Amino acid sequence: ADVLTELPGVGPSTADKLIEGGYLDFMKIATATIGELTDIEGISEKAAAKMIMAARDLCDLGFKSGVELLKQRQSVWRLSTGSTELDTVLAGGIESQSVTEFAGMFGSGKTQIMHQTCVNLQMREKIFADLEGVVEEELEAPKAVYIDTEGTFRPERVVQMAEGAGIDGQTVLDNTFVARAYNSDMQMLFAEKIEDLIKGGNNIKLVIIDSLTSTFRNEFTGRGKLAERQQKLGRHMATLNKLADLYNCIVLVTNQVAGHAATFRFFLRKSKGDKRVAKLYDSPHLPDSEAVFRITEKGIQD
Ligand SMILES: Nc1ncnc2c1ncn2[C@@H]1O[C@H](COP(=O)(O)OP(=O)(O)NP(=O)(O)O)[C@@H](O)[C@H]1O
Ligand SMILES: [Mg+2]
Ligand SMILES: [Mg+2]
Repeated sequence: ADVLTELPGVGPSTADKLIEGGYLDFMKIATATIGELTDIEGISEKAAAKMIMAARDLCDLGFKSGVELLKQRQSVWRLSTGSTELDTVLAGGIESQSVTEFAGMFGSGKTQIMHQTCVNLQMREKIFADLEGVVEEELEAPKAVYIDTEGTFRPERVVQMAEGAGIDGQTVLDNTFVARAYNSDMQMLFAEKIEDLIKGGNNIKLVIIDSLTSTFRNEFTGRGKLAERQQKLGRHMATLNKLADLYNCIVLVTNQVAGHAATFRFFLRKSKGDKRVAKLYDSPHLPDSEAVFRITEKGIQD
């Protein structure tokens, strides 16, 4: 919560050094390590360790039980994919505070789904949030971040899907940030820079990395230095998982295939005609199931 001066032991000066260093929220200080904190101007370990321990207090990061376990879960909001069967398989839609992956072969529809989610994010009938754990002012003016890795982002497809949904295409475009990444370094940097958008008043609620693995697969072709690949990709994933937890946003990624973390995993396959099949083969509380949907001029439906 923006007002760092409330942090016992933290004055206006210290606080200044903080907001600069990237800490503007209590949670980010509470979940920080003495290292990443002392790496700032004049912040000693005693001062670093103390505020850190104090931020945890403010946020009440302790042991929870009984009904309190159900409260933490109500903070997770979901987004509709546009498909009824798909949302039912996700028990609502795509979850915030998690990374969900859509893997599949060429033309299976991974990119189409990413575009649709930017459109649905701008319609509150598409957003399913529990009011007991998500105050609507937190969902106000939601913005998306689309890190394009192959250059497949299509402004016209979003406008078309927006028409199909019954809203203004230009509106979706105004509330969507697109960053073209030409390599793994750029992909990773863009993801670390999302914190800057939020510091700039932008309520980033949807982060898309399309695709998550093509650059890594391009820069580490030799299956000898396959360990350096997993290490770099491993850091990228922790950054993504952390920003989904900290800013209560959903993280969406695509993967082309013919291993890395992610809480929900789907296999997408072409079927007859405009039909498609999405199979959930991995999640912590949902069973493996399949969903049939279509891709059309309107976008994703059924
Ligand atoms: N405007 C549109 N109207 C109807 N169908 C469309 C439209 N745009 C794209 N499609 C369909 O979407 C399919 C391709 O979707 P796409 O999301 O790009 O696949 P993909 O998973 O991203 N594969 P890849 O690009 O190799 O990573 C096409 O082959 C079209 O049939
Ligand atoms: Mg999470
Ligand atoms: Mg694609």
